[PDB]
Amino acid sequence: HMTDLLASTLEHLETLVSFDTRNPPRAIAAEGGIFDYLRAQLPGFQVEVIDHGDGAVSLYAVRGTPKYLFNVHLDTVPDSPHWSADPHVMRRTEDRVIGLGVCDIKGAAAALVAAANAGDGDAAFLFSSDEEANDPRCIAAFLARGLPYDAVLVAEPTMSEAVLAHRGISSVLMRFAGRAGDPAASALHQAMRWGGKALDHVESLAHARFGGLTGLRFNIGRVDGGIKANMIAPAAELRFGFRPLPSMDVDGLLATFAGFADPAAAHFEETFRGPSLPSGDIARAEERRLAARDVADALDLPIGNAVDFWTEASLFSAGGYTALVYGPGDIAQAHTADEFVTLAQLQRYVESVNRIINGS
Amino acid sequence: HMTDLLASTLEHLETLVSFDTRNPPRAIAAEGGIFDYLRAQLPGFQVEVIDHGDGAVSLYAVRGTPKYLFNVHLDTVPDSPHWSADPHVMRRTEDRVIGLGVCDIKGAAAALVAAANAGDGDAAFLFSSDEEANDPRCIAAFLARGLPYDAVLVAEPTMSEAVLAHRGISSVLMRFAGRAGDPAASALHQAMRWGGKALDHVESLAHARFGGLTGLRFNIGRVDGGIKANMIAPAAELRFGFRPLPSMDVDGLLATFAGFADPAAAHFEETFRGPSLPSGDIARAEERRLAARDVADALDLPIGNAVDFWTEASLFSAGGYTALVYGPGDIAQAHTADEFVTLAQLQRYVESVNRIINGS
Ligand SMILES: [Co+2]
Ligand SMILES: [Co+2]
Repeated sequence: HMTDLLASTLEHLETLVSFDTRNPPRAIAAEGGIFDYLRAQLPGFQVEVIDHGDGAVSLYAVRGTPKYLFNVHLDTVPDSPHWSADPHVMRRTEDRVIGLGVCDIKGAAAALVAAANAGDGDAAFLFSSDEEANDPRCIAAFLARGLPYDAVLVAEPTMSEAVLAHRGISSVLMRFAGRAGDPAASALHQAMRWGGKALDHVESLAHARFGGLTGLRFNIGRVDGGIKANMIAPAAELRFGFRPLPSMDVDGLLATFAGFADPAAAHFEETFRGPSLPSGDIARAEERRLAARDVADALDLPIGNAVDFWTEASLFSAGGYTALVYGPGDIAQAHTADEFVTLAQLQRYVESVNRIINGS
Repeated sequence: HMTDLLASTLEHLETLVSFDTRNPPRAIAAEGGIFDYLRAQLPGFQVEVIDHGDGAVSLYAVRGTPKYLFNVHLDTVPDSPHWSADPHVMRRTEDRVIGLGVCDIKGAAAALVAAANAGDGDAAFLFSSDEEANDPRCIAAFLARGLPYDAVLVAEPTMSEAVLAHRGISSVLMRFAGRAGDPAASALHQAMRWGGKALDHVESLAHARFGGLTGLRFNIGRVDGGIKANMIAPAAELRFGFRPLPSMDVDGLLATFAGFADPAAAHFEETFRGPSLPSGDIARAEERRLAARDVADALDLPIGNAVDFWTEASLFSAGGYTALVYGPGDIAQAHTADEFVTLAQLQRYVESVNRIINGS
């Protein structure tokens, strides 16, 4: 099954995918490349490209006097391991397309561009390029401009359903150092004791709940230290993260985790922190969530369940905007070899945003 | 202070050190090199060189009808990191010599060769080349010959004191694999829980004692797994070891450690196991220890305290020989950058073995 709108989405997507926007290394320039392309695909829009430096670039486009803002990040995660073909050459099958970023989240960008070219309805787009890694600058810079919008829809794969809430996120780098001057002699033994305490604590929060989400997702994703079995390891590196539910005290959680290290870790560095969606006290979280639900209803979008993954909708929400996450595709395909998004998902999403933008 | 005996020891040591006998890679041949050298430095000895393959070579030399056997391994640990000069070029200061293996344990070999060349007293030497790493073959092969000896003195740095007992040793390689089908999803979380149980168990054995040695020395020397902080790690490698006191049930300990993994570790491989010295039931251990003490007294050697490190004296003892560890130098310098042994230690040791071999 094909439609002109879907055909156009696929054409734009093929081009978008061909642009290397992997982050890291986030070698994205304001001039040339993907942004020069988008500049020529937004008829009737007032367009501005802002270079925030080091690959953090934004394209803000406005046509008419839209009440809603669509934000879509253009960077993708790195490719491989195991891609069966060039990640930057979109492939197509009977029911889906394959390519780096087709699911997260260039598919949404392609659909929005298709809609922009299928009618001249009011619309506002904010294409950023730094969502996938550290040192983000785009959204923070945009928020500082204080531009009014009734709501902001941030694109991420949500199976084309409006998501109103999601967990926050924290990533931490820890380094343990042996104390020759002793049960703390080994950095690995220290890491082991720390880990036990951390996991036990996570278990104690298992009953916390929010919109179907339960407990605290916690993960020790990397441990590296030592040389040989019987040689005492003087150093050990450990990286962990957790995804708080809205209203959880993240500052307190981080300090609690840090305090489990005895002696103190030689290094304890939170490399990234993202707020939950919505964020704040439970009362604020529910009020904000309901405001987002009302917007989804107004735009006739099916409401999906809260998700565990993080998105920048959290930033807009913390900034005072009613915000929701909405995009084609399944998060299951995000950051996977031969990443794909179904034509069905692409069609549903493009028809929806075209309706919002150009529909009667 | 200098003596002809010490001067000769130093000359032989300089040569011995110059031969590369690092293990790994244990690139030691029966022909040429260090063994061809020893063949020409043992006057009056019946000499045999046996190639056991892959760098495991032995030189068995006998002069007269000696009652004691001196075993000295000729391989050394690998060099660096941080050596300030060529590890194979022995350096000398006012009170010590520096070089790979001068302390562990070529210094003893040099002294024994010096003694062999300072008199024609009865003596038996067994120079092996595979003590420092896995896949040993020399001692096992020698034991299979069933050659009688009242006692076997195995060289290791013992500050020139006769050591009568030491811990056994075990090294294990573990691999944890995440169970997607779940609290066991992460291999690192599994390793963390395993480690906690293992350390707790070690603590429960803290009161075990033997000749001044207390508890079970246990060590998780290497942990490596995962990629990023928030990505679930499907695999994790862990290497640990422990050093049992004589009479401890090592088989039981190993199974206990293995059982702490829930689910079972994807891989649990004991890469090396060495018996304690002496070994067996407590009664046997004490009887054997006393027999070794009597030999030390007979040879007028000062008795040192039991040690934590492992030696092949354990193998001879398990084979039915009264055995003790005896050698110049401090274990503190073993396997260190700019490894050294004092002239004082060299002098004391060479004078002692010369006395045993050639003395009235
Ligand atoms: Co995304
Ligand atoms: Co040694």
